[PDB]
Parts: sequence; structure tokens; C-alpha cells
Amino acid sequence: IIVASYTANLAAFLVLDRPEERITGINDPRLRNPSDKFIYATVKQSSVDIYFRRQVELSTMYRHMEKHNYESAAEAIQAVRDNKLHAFIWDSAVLEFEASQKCDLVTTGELFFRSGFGIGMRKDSPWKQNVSLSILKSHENGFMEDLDKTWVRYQETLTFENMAGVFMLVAGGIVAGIFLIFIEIAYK
Amino acid sequence: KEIPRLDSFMQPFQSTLWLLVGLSVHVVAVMLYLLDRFSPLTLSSAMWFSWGVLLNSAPRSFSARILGMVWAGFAMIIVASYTANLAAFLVLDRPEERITGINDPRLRNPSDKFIYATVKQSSVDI
Amino acid sequence: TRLKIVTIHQEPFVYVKPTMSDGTCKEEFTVNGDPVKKVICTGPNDTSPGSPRHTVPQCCYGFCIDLLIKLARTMNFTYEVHLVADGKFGTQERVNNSNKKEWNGMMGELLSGQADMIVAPLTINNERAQYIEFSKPFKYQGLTILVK
Amino acid sequence: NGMIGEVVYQRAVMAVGSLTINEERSEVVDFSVPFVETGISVMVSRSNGTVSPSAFLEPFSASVWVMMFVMLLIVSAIAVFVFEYFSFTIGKAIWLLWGLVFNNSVPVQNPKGTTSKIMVSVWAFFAVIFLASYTANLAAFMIQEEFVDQVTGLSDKKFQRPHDYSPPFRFGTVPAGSTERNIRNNYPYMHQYMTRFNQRGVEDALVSLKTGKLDAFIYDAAVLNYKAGRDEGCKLVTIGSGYIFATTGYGIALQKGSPWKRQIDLALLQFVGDGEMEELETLWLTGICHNIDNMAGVFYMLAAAMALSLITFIW
Ligand SMILES: *[C@@H]1O[C@H](CO)[C@@H](O[C@@H]2O[C@H](CO)[C@@H](O)[C@H](O)[C@H]2NC(C)=O)[C@H](O)[C@H]1NC(C)=O
Ligand SMILES: *[C@@H]1O[C@H](CO)[C@@H](O)[C@H](O)[C@H]1NC(C)=O
Ligand SMILES: *[C@@H]1O[C@H](CO)[C@@H](O)[C@H](O)[C@H]1NC(C)=O
Ligand SMILES: *[C@@H]1O[C@H](CO)[C@@H](O)[C@H](O)[C@H]1NC(C)=O
Repeated sequence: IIVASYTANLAAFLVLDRPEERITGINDPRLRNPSDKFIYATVKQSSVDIYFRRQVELSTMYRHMEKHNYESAAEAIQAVRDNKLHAFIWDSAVLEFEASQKCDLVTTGELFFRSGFGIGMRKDSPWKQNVSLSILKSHENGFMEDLDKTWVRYQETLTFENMAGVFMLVAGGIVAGIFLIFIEIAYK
Repeated sequence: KEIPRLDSFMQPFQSTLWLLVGLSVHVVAVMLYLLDRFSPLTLSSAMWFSWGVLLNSAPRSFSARILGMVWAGFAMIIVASYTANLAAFLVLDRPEERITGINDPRLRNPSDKFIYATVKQSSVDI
Repeated sequence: TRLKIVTIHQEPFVYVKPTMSDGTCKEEFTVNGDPVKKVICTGPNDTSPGSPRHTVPQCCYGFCIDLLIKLARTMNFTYEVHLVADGKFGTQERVNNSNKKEWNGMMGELLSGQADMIVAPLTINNERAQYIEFSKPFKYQGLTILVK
Repeated sequence: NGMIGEVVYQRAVMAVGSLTINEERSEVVDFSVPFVETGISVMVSRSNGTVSPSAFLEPFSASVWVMMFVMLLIVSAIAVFVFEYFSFTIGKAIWLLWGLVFNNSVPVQNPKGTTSKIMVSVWAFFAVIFLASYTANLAAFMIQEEFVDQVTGLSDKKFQRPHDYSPPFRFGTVPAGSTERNIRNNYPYMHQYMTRFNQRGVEDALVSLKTGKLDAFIYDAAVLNYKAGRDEGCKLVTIGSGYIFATTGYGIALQKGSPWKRQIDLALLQFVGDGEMEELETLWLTGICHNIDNMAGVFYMLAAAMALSLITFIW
């Protein structure tokens, strides 16, 4: 009964306590009243900064991230790589490629502000209409598709955590038991 | 949502694997007796030892011990997996069997199954 | 024919590698044998605290470079790939003449005539489209939170 | 015909209702900005995802397995040393050892080797604890909710010819639509396979998916997502989110030269960039729809073990 309780308890340790440890709901006002450990930043002079300044409830996040303005997003990559950050608003597929690079950088599930990325253009130009037609010609075929197959689609809970210290301690106990066997053979 | 309580032991569960184990241990006994006749109360003892391997609680097996150890390890890992998925069946059997609040999109276009009503001429109806 | 293409260092889209021997690009391959089609761009090290002034022609590649290669394959034109001076998008920040907010960055270099086309996945918003025309969005991409 | 016949022939001003965006409609008139990310997708019947793997050794014990056999051979060699120190444990220590691992009623011998008894006791405690950990790891493998797909591409191997696969599948669209023009702009052979499997309407194909008289249905992305969020029993769920598709959107086509167009585009930008479009998406979508026996592969390994025992049996 004791060792069955032990087996079921070892089953019970890996039962999913702490499913998610942050406040990843974007409408949760814990980010509206943050703490010292909530280091969330933005790139300086970003479009997301204009999107936040456009509304009326983004005041505290703006006041926090204006104390945390970054030149490049690679600065944010290095900061959350060194665990200086705690959250960063960024485009989805770029963070997906970074999660394919390094598995510690994990996105969240709430997809907000489904935006569109185009090409910066001038005003009315003959090199705008055929350009948009060539963009649509890229849309109709699988050109963005196989360019996502090149690197975007290309990525780059087992018995392995609970074995290493177990292997070392059991091997040490085996060697110590063999030494005690040498002692007991020397006794007789 | 109150569903009363066989927990899918043999009759709700699919009944192929017990016949598969029976035919498999039959083939085991056939190849053990081909090993017995082509040896490089014995028959009933080898049958009862073939049951005793599965019994989970030994004749001359000079090359048959490999057969016995593979069959025994397979039998214990199969019954361990069966313990695992029966506990998995009885623990994680909590589906969504309610409305989940007033903001249910599934009751915006209901049918004759989700039968909901109210008191005639109530203030909640107003 | 002369199209001064400006860009910012985008980490998955604009890979900026120094030249191998003298202004040259290494013919590296992808994961399926397709060779990487780089281009000659003009980039500095960093901003003004990083490097004082050191801008060299290096090899820019990634996604939008091959997209512009597909454009030049489609339409009959030439181009000129260069980088952006700062490391910012370019917003309507104040100028020191009695608090008058103007534009800078990629928009400040495009409206000055120094740039011709900003091939960059910029977030299309209201006020930037109020002043200049945009293209149709090639990328359909949202926003999310990166955690550890 | 339709709204294109009403706007291009100038009998109507614009179509404020939703509209797909493709090549020739952009050629005849100018759309608005794409206000919603609505590509195309395929509704399928059911993934039939059951939590049972075909293999149980290599996805579970790969790096542990080598050290387990190394320590097994070390303990067996020590038992050989003890049996040769002071009545069948010359080479038969391995069967005794791995039979006392499981304790499946294996009568072996009465051990008088005290060192052998101590090593059997330590290895038996070790066997109990890694058996407990392996049951816990089977529970942990059950903990995640996964689903096995079958068609993972627009260039799928099923799409060549369904004679290769033992179940013949089925897929069709509605006539006189832009979906057929997009498929004909992709593959004529796909239209050749789809023409024999034509059907009437969207909800008719939905009922065909409910009753099981349809396998695949090519349509737009977000409308199928809205129909899947209201699916009874949570069965009709698409695979992916338009990742292997053209990934178009929805726009408002106006006449080429309309002065209202810039105001409409800036109003759409204003509606998107304040959460009001997000409020409309909350009002008109749903996302509550979140995410038993696959045996006989180890029986193929069992048959391979039978073949190897027959190889060793002849000599
Ligand atoms: C960043 O800019 C610095 C400064 O211009 C460059 O440093 C020079 O590098 C060359 C080659 O090693 C040296 O001969 C010079 O003496 C360096 N100058 C100074 C003042 O440090 C550097 O090359 C640039 N970074 C890169 C690698 O592009
Ligand atoms: C578009 O197409 C051709 C080739 O690019 C060019 O000669 C023509 O002047 C262009 N006209 C428009 C509509 O921009
Ligand atoms: C591109 O333009 C030049 C201008 O002289 C013309 O002569 C040539 O035929 C064109 N070539 C292509 C590839 O269209
Ligand atoms: C420029 O603006 C700054 C803002 O602080 C202010 O000092 C002054 O009005 C202007 N010029 C100088 C002297 O910096």
C-alpha cells in the first residue's frame, strides 16, 4: 500500500499544476497596474506606440515603456535572452521563427490586432499599380507559400529528467555496496 | 448533467485484444511445443507455466527463456498501459455539459435539445 | 530606373553579412539546395553612440530581397538597395522650433526624396496612410506576447 | 453577374457587404483595404485523434535504455562473479534478473549468494522506482491533448489519385464561385477530380459533413471557423489556419474613380485601430472550441522477436 501510494504520488507530481504563470490575458488590468518585476518594453518610435497612444486606457503601459524604449528589437531579444525583460508585444511569425530557433522563447495564444504588412509607397505613381498587381500575382501562386516553406515552416515530458541524478545516486550506491561486500568478504 | 455510474472494463471497451492475447499465447504454446519436440506431464506443466507467466504472482528453457522473458515484459508493459489509460479514462472524463454562462454563442441559435424557458410573466423575462 | 531602396535591419528579413574578400557575397545554400540570392547594400555598424562613422557595402539578404528580385523579374526596372540611417520606424516627433511635430526615420527620408520605396513589413495604420499611399498588404500578421 | 454585374455596369455604386479578393475582380474594380484576415481553408470531417502511440520503447526510453542495459550487464557480471566465488547462474543470470524485474511468477532458484541477494534487492527497488516513473511518464504522455492529421498539404499524396489509398475520399465546391476560378488557376487536374464530386450549397455540404456523406470541403477560413465554433459535439474542425493556402482577405470593391474610397479606407483604418473591429469580432465570432487503441506495432516487434528466436533455434 505504501509503494502503491508512492507510485501514484510520482504520477501526481507531474499532474499539471501551474498551467501558465503569467497574466497573458491582454485585457487583464494587472498590467494596467504593474509591479517592479513586470518589465515590458517596446521599440522606440514604433507603430505599436502610436497604436497605444491612440487609445485612452494605455497610459500606464506607455509610461512604463517610455522608460524602457529600445532602439532595435534585437535589443529586446538580448534583454529577454538575459531575462531582463518579462513581456514584449511583437509580430507572431517572427516570434514563431525565434521559438524554432530557441525553445525558451514562447509565445502566447491570444492573437490580437490581426494586422497587414505591405510595402511603403509614394503617392500616385505608375510604379504603384503594376507593383500592386505583381503583389497580387505573388498572392495567387505559392510564392509566399514556399518562401515560408524555406524557413518559416521549417522549425529547427519524458523519462529523461528523472534519470540522471537517479543514475548517479544508484551507481554510487552500487559502488558503495560492492565496497561493503569487499568488507564482508574480508570479515569471513 | 448528472450522469449515473461499468467504467468500460470489457463490455463497453473493444473486445479484440483479449482474443488477440488468447491467440497469441496459443501461438506461444505452439512454438514452445515445437521447441519441445525439436529439443536440442510435461505438456500440462508447460501450459500451466505459460499461464503462470501471465498470472503475475519453470521447465527446460535453454532457448525458450528468451521467449518467456519477451512475453512477460510485453505482458507487464501492456497491463501497465491498460492501468494508465483506464485511470486516464476515469479521471479526465469531464466534458462541457452546461451552458457556461449567459454569454453562450451556442444558444444564440438553439435547437429542440437545449430546452430553456422561464417563469410566465417574470421580471427576469422583462 | 534609379530606385533608391531603403531598409531597416529586420532580424528575419534583412540579414546583413559583411563581404568575404572585396565587395563580394558568399554563394551560400538553403536547406534544399537553393542558393541564397544576396544583394549589395550600404550599412553602418550601429547608431551614433555605437560607431562614429563606418558605413560599408555589405551583403543584405533574407525575404524581401528575393521579393524585390521577383519584382525586378516581373517588371522592367532597376533598383538601388541601401539602409536607413537610424534604427527607428519614424514617428511624428517634435522639432526644436516652438514644438512643431514632424516626421523622421524612414518616412522622413522618403518624404525628403532621399528614398524611393520602403520595402519593410510596417504596421499599416491610419495617419501614415493619411499622408502617403501604401501598397496592398502582402503579410497577414498580428501581435502577441513573448515570454520565458 | 451578381454584384460584379451591378457595380461594373454601374447599376450599383458599391458592395458594402463582404466580398472575396482575387485577380480579375481587382482588375475590373478597386477593392478597399483588407479589413480582416480571411484566407481559404478546407473543412474536414474528423481527425479521429486517439491518444495511443504505435511505439512504446523509442519515444520513451532512448537515452535511458543504453545505461539500463549497461547497468544490467554489470549487475549480471557481478552475479556471475558471486556464483563462481562459492546452480545455473553461469550465463543464465540475465533471464533470472529480468524476470525478477517484473516478478511474473518466475520460479528460478533459492539464492544463497548474499552479495547476489543484496544486488537483487537493490536492483529490485530500482526496478520498482523506474516502473513507477514509467507509469507516471505514460500518464504525462496522456496529459497533453494531441490530434493526428491526415492531409497536411495542398500537394498531398492523396490528391494525386485515391486509388492508392483504400478509403476513397471526396471533396467539392459550389458552382459559379471564385473558389472554382482559384482552383482552376492552381490545378486543372484538381478541377477534374472536383467536377465529379460537385454539390449544391454551403449548408447542404454542412449536412453532408454531419451525416458523413462528405470528407473535405474547400471554402474560406473564418466563416468555417465560425461554423466550427458552433459545431455540435466539436467534430468538424479544420486543420491549421490557412497556412498552406493563398491567404486572401475581404474588401469593399468600389467603382474605379469613386471619391468616397479614401474616406472609406481611412474609416476602416480607424475601425481597426481602436478595438472597435475587435469588439465586432467578439460580437460575431466564437472560440470556446479548444483542443483508444492503436496497437499491433509492438506485435510486429513480437513477430520479429519470434523470427530471431527461430534463427537462434536452428543452431
Ligand atoms: C565598426 O566601425 C569601426 C570603426 O570604423 C571599424 O573598426 C576598424 O576596423 C578595421 C579593420 O579591423 C581596422 O583596421 C580599423 O583600425 C578600425 N578602426 C577603428 C577606429 O576601430 C569596424 O571595422 C566596424 N565593424 C565592422 C566589423 O564592420
Ligand atoms: C503597367 O504595365 C507596363 C509594364 O510594367 C507599363 O509599361 C505600363 O506603363 C504600366 N502602367 C500602369 C497601369 O502602371
Ligand atoms: C526593358 O527596358 C528596356 C529599355 O531600353 C528595353 O529596351 C527592353 O526591351 C526591356 N527588357 C525587358 C526585359 O523587358
Ligand atoms: C528645444 O526644445 C527643448 C525641449 O526641452 C527646449 O530646451 C527648448 O525649447 C529648445 N531649444 C533648446 C535650447 O534646447
